Amino acid sequence: ENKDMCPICKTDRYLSPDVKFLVNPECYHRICESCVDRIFSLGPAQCPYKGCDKILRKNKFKTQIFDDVEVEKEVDIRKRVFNVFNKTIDDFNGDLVEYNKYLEEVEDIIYKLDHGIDVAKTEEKLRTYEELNKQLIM
Amino acid sequence: MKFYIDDLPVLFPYPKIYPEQYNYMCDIKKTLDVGGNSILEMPSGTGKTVSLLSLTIAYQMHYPEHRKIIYCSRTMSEIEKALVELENLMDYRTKELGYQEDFRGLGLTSRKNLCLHPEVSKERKGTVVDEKCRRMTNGQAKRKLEEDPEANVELCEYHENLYNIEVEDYLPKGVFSFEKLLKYCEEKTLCPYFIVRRMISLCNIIIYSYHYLLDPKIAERVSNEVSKDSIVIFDEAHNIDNVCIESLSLDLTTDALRRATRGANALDERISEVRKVDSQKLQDEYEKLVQGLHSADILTDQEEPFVETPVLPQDLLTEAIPGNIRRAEHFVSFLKRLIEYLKTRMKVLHVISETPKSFLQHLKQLTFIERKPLRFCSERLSLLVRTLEVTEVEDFTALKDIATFATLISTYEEGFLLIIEPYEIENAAVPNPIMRFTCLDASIAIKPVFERFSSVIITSGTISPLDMYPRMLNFKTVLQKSYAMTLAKKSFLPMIITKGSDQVAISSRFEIRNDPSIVRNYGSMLVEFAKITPDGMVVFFPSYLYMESIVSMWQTMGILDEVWKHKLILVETPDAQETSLALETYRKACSNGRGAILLSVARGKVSEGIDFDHQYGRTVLMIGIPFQYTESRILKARLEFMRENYRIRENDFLSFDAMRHAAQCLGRVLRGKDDYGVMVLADRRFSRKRSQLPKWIAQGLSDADLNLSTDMAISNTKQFLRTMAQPTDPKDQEGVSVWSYEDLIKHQNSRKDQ
Ligand code: SF4
Ligand SMILES: [Zn+2]
Repeated sequence: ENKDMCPICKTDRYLSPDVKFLVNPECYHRICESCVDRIFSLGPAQCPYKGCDKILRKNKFKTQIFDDVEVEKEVDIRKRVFNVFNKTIDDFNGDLVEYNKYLEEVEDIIYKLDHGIDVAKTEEKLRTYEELNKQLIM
Repeated sequence: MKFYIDDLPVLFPYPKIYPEQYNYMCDIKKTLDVGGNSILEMPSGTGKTVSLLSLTIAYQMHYPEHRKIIYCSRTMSEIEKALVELENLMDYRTKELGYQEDFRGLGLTSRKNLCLHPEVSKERKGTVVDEKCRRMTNGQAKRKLEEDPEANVELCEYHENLYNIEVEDYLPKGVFSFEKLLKYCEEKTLCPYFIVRRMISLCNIIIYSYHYLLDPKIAERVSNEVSKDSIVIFDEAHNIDNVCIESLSLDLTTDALRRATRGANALDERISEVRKVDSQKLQDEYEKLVQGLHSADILTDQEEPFVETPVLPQDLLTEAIPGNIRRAEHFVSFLKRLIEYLKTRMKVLHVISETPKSFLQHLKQLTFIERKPLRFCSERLSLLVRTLEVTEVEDFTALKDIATFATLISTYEEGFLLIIEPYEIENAAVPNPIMRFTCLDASIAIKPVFERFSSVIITSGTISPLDMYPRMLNFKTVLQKSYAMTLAKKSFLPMIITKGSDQVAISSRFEIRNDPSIVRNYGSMLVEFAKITPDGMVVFFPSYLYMESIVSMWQTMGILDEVWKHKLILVETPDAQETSLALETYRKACSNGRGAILLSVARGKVSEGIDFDHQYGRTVLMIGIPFQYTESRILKARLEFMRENYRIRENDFLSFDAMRHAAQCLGRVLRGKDDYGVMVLADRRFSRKRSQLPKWIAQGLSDADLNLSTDMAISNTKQFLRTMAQPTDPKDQEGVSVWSYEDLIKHQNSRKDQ
């Protein structure tokens, strides 16, 4: 933000923040167009975000600008939960309490995924999402 | 005096009376007979409080039904004025009759001025002083004190000696004025805060600021025992419609959004750290959420409540489980999802007034969070925080506003408005967006108080016309009548200086800036008063920024030394502490031989609560028309709402509202009929609004006083002062306007029974 925006244009809050300081879905850090365009043009290269080593992938990025990437990732985890539970049976019978209980489980899957303090259900949530995907695919 | 209104003794504390008072007395009992609203205009020059209290106090002591009486004033400063006035009348009522009171009547200002603990009293911020004693004397802190012997938790000990002696009875028999209360409570090392807190169900009359009636976050402890069958009294309530909308107003700043993230992230740490230690209670509280809203201990809280009820007092409340939000980690997650969405909605490049629905739906489109559970933020936060038993609030101060806001907007729609400025125009071209939000109809909060009671009293010396407010607050009164000042002498010269010495139509509407053609004319116009006027002279700018604008160049002008060469000059200061010191010294200088001259803003706080007697109020100045559209169309937004909701346009309301605020200041020049003072005004448009004035003020305004020049006006006021300075004591025609002691009111009014 104020001083964490780019390995090149770090103080980009007042440096005409017009270039997309986008976030690679597998890097989770602010990378300016001066930096990211140097990277994905040749392919999956890592960026020097204060000496970072996470790979900036190919032309598959997403828009995250100024939306609290960490919370946005938690929102994305919630969105991933929202995507995993896009076709989840919550009100298939109309029961609100069951939907209320079902909503808690999906949020817990996001909560397990988006927390990372002692994330072990997070891997299970992916398996549960895979189980949900197994339910979704079948 | 002791006369009758055909039904009740009237133990009037003063030997003298006034013709308005009996007419005032005639209607109050008549209204008291038929519990209604009965908006009435009583001139501020007369002390309506005496006519107010005397008939009401007798009414409770004569009619044995209305054992509880409620008066809501604008300021606690008025309360102490009422507190002593009742005390004097209560002494007089005993004085005329002996001892027939057995009465309980006290004021209500705040914990800040009633927390008698010196350390908590030493703290400056009202939030902290409330929070500190709340924490210092807390339902859980005392457990940390009593259950675990430790110095970690201290106590006010005023709340303790409250529980020792005070929570068995009341203060012995006094109708304690704030000075008398504080003097008594300190000697008893008692807490007048917790005293009135428990004395809610005990005071036979209660006096407090409108907010304790209006502000639901403090109008929540309402006990129907003292409320239902009671009477509500209002004076100078004209400048309260704004307060009502202000009470539902809410300004936001992205710094506070970061402060919200500061608190909200700290919540994640707070919930996690206790979760490792004791999440079983949190799990238990989840069951406490599973059974319902946990009203068992979210309301039954002696000193526990962290988040109050910012929304109207629990009227629009659901109590079921919040679905998935039951989990605190989930609860914060949507909140964290929200604040950034709020930030994403705060970062708007321009000003947007977003509808409560479309914005909510837009949120749903962005973050699929439901409206009904969103109201639960206030209850959940108050519930969760105490379970977290947090030791601080400053990081969480931003959060309760969200718990306020998120509940509010989720509860409110099509009567409120969310508007997101990208900056402030006064400091534009810089990023400071505000997600401003407020209500639109003041009667929305007035409707429950409309609903709860029938006997309600509203009065003002300023209200004009008495018909906008029934239109504004959408209600029916009984008597819509204005009282005129029965004065056989002028005692005030209303002067409309449309034309200056230059005979220039002079105005404040032209700009919020300076033009010496108008300004230096004003400066030249002003100085001549300083020489002729005695100690006591105030100005009222339309805007504080406008106030400062004219100050510096007049300081640059040579106009400044001469008034100092004539009298003393005291300024309006952003901190009331220096302003108060100025005010008392100004009055001290007004009391002193060296003359004192003041300068304020028509919208300033001095016009809200501070009255000035003959010496203290001598020459009031209205610096142009007090106008408010220096600010944005948020005025227009509500006005456009007003225009569509009510068939009242801007200027008609503006002239009504501006002259209301104009007359709001002017009521402070007078103390009694002995008081006097010329009322000068300087604006071109002032001539047009002769109709908008209150009756007695309009009656006191002759048509020859319109668009006058200052020079001719100087001659006009010149003779006025000497005549008023002359001891005009006919002692025979006074009784016409005095209705001589206990006789003419008895004689004349009984003669006038036809
Ligand atoms: S215990 Fe009483 S005196 Fe002490 S801080 Fe609380 S309200 Fe104030
Ligand atoms: Zn860069």
